Amino acid sequence: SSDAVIGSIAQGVTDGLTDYLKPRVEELPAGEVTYPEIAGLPDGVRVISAEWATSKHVILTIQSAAMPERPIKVQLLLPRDWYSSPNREFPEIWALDGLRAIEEQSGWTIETNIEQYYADKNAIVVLPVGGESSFYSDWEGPNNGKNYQWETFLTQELAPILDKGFRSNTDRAITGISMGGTAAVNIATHHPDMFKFVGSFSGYLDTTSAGMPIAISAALADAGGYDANAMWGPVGSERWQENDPKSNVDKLKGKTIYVSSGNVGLEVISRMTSQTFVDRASQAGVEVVASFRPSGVHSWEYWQFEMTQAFPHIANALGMSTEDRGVECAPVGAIADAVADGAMGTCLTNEYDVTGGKAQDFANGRAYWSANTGAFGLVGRINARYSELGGPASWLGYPTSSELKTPDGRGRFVTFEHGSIYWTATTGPWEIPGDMLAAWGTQDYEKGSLGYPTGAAVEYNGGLRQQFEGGYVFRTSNNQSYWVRGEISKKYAEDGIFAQLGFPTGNEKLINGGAFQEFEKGNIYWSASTGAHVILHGDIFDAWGAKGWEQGEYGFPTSDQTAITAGGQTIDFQNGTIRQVNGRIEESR
Repeated sequence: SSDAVIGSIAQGVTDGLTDYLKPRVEELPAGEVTYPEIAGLPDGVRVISAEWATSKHVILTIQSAAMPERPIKVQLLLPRDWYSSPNREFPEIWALDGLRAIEEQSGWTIETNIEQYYADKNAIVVLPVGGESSFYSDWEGPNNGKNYQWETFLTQELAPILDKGFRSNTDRAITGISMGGTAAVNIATHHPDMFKFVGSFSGYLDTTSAGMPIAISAALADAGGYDANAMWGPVGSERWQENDPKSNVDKLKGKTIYVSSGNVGLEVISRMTSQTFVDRASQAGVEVVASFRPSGVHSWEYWQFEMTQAFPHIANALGMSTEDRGVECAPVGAIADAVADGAMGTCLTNEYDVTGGKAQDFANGRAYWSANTGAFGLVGRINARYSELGGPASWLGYPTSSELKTPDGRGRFVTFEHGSIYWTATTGPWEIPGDMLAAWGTQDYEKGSLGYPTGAAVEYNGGLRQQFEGGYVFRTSNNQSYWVRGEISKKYAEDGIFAQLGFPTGNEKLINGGAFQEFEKGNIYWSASTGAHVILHGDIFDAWGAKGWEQGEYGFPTSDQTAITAGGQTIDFQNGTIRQVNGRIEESR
């Protein structure tokens, strides 16, 4: 896989390698322009104009010394308390775009909800615009009608502007995706005091290792047709070694570092480089937070997800207070769509991996998702039980519904892959295995005598017995499901009765005059008058059979078939008695 992509590139396949990073062409919204005058900037450097898309999203147009030909646009997302605390200073969080960055706007604000995410947070988000393929570096020379001195522009010109003009403390976190991820680490290793945190989302953290250069060239080739020689020079030179994260990792000792990859060619290369990077960090004894986890979200939504995953570590590195951080976590993809009601409340955590898929904590309960089942938010006592069991780790599998109401309006239930959980204020939350559930169904679930489960399916004589309001449901030693109800049920559960009958072979059947149920080794018969009484398979039964059982002369049993002497066995009926004494059937009325 890793070798196959490097291979395709070596065979001259570049076309389409960077398309997965191409953002929508969206123009920033029009706004009130101001002309800030900043004292103490370097020669040639000033802020031409500040346009306010919103009161919290301001676009700077900067006159660069290092890049003078035309101006550089840089988006700021201003902290929550910008106006409410007008004397306060804030930390900087730099969000560097990917290979296919367009001049019109930062990919981050085109393709993600980063505007909304940071709205409630006390930090200045810096989002430099344009610079396709720049890798935010100082190129050896000009190329492809552009001259890139981005590393200088960022560290030597923009950094002062924000420090002087935009109420910034020097405290910075530098992050980015794709070339931005590479750049984030390169720039941090070059200026280790300017940053307290470094973040690479799906970046290329290895530029020197055999075949890496042929890829980085293929990248600049596809991403507008740039020449890597123009950027860092000959394919071995001191400029490549200078811009190779895996080599330089040792220079980031003391810093919070975040590395993500996974979510085709270039993502594969990023996964390898990121792995090599973490490997070399561990060797250097530099702690790094790695994220190679799978996700149901891809590209832009995925990258913004990783941003929110990193933010708590950013906040730690920049020493932001709890009240500064706002709501750190944010729902994405299918869980986000299912939580849109607002029912679940404020999220307490992000999507985290559970066995078959993902789970997310909320104020009011937990949400669950798998590619198969989809996403559902569960609340209250049902959810409290589903958790007690281990959520999708437990035999139930993933939820196939949210909390549903029963037509009697006193019950609530949730459906799962391999069962259901039912709840009432008085019975509690209980899980019924799918097979036992279908059996309970034959009697019409909660609508029938049995009502609601009152406990869990437990070990019963090499089978399962779950108690209900109206009786019990069973899983037989031969893996079938039958239920037992009312007066027959009271009997079946009595001391020593199971010993005689074994598991049911069918459910209760209503007959003229009462009802009966069939068991492995006998039958239970019940009527209003007689009660529930056991008859066993054998001579007495066959004889009673010859005379129409309970419908015929003798009627319903009025006592349990009990043993007398050596082989002696009797059982009373309504209108007679049948024995089998000394091997013989004795039909006495």
